Amino acid sequence: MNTVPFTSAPIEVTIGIDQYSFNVKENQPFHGIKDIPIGHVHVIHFQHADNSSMRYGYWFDCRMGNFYIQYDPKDGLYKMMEERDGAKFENIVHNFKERQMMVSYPKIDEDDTWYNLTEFVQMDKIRKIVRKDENQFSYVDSSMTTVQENELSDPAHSLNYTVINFKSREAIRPGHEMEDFLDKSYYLNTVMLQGIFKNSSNYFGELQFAFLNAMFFGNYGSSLQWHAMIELICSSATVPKHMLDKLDEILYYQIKTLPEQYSDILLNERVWNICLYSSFQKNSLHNTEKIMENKYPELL
Amino acid sequence: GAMNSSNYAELFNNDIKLFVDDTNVYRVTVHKTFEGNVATKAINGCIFTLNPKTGHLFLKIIHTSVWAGQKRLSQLAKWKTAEEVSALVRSLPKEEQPKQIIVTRKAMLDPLEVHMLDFPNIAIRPTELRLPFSAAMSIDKLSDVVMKATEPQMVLFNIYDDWLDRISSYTAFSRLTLLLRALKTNEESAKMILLSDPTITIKSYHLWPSFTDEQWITIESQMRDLILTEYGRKYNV
Repeated sequence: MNTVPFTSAPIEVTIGIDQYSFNVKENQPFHGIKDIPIGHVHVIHFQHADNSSMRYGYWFDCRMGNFYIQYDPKDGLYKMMEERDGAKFENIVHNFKERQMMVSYPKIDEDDTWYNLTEFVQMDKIRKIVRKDENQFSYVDSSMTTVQENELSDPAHSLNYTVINFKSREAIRPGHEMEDFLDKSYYLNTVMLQGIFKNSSNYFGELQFAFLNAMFFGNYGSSLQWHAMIELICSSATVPKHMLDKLDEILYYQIKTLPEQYSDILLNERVWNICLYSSFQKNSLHNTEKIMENKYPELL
Repeated sequence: GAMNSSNYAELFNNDIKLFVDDTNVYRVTVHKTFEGNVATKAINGCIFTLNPKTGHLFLKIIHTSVWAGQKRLSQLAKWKTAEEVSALVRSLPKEEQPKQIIVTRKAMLDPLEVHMLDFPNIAIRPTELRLPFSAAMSIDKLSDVVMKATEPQMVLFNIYDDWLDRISSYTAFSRLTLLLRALKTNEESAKMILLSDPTITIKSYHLWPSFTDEQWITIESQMRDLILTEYGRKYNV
């Protein structure tokens, strides 16, 4: 188990760690989060009591360093920082635990939720989408735009998701126009899987990261990416059977975890009706179809 | 953006543009089989591609052979239309390629757009107008060349005959759509109006009769009257 200490909590803030969250009051004695499971990526995220706008947070992996949180009153936000002095750090963490000023990552043992949402998400791939190589953790917030959005302004603060466009030369082989547009299998399997992602686990991990960024920060371009990557699979007549079964599982847990009040902005009606009912894969997402019908029949 | 009554006059500016109508591409007759089931039989069709400013008509004849052994023919027809329109653009010298292509039915957008990916700078646009170009096959000489064709074939026409020698494209287009509207709504009576007088003939290189300016006025009024009569009949108004 790992620990992310906080130097202090100078302003009232709702703090999230993975799918959990806690309210912390202005200058409340709060010094971090303990018992964080090693082995998975994690995200620690924030919403100021004074500005329900901007949710922001930090993707990290405890195996890559000792990370802590410190409020910056000039920039006005909680910042993640790395402590390179391992001794100094064990000393802070131990003292704060001794003083019991830390919340415990509250994992029910039965629960594989976070595992299921992050199975294929790798910190190294995250750092390629959120490019900031001087840090080992990645900042994301509600307003960050994606690369594909920028093409339709500051590239340093962009989400470099893999660009998918169904009406592009990349997706359409000359002379197979009709075939490739209606049956995206070539685009998925040769262009994206074999070409760009190399395998389905990178593809799935970007899909998953995109979802989680839409869910935790309401990041609109991430939601667009999540839907595009689902659509590309569902609109392909020829998908490896292992990907379909794993996609059904992936989506099931994403639909299960979504806040019910956000179903209207986070789920694209057209994409889901086509995936579940029109597309080549209508009959291949049994678990996703079942949870979407019993939880969001209105949307369909 | 979509084309409607507001931005109607953009058609007659000097940006080259084409209308594409696909309504006559895939044409069938329906009949009963020996066992009493229903079956379709296709007949020759055509793509109706039209420069509204100059009247040049690029009539691509679609021979039934293109459907041989294909499924989902009504969908395929949209893609064949786009394939053929893209090839026409590719065959035109650069300075003649259109800056915009306006499809008369929204279902053509995606197929044309995919076929035109090589021409990112040609805008593919829908329209809200209810253009009567389906009636083109009520024009005897156009119907004739389509039905006689034994192979895929492109035939060029000027759909305005020599009208532009005397009227503007705005007026020519309005006459043309009035005429086609009439043909669409009641072909028999429209054709009666155009040909009732045997002393006004059709030049061999023309599609309509050589009316004088005054006789066009009478005709256009007679077509108007036809259209409104049929509208009353339709809606019991």
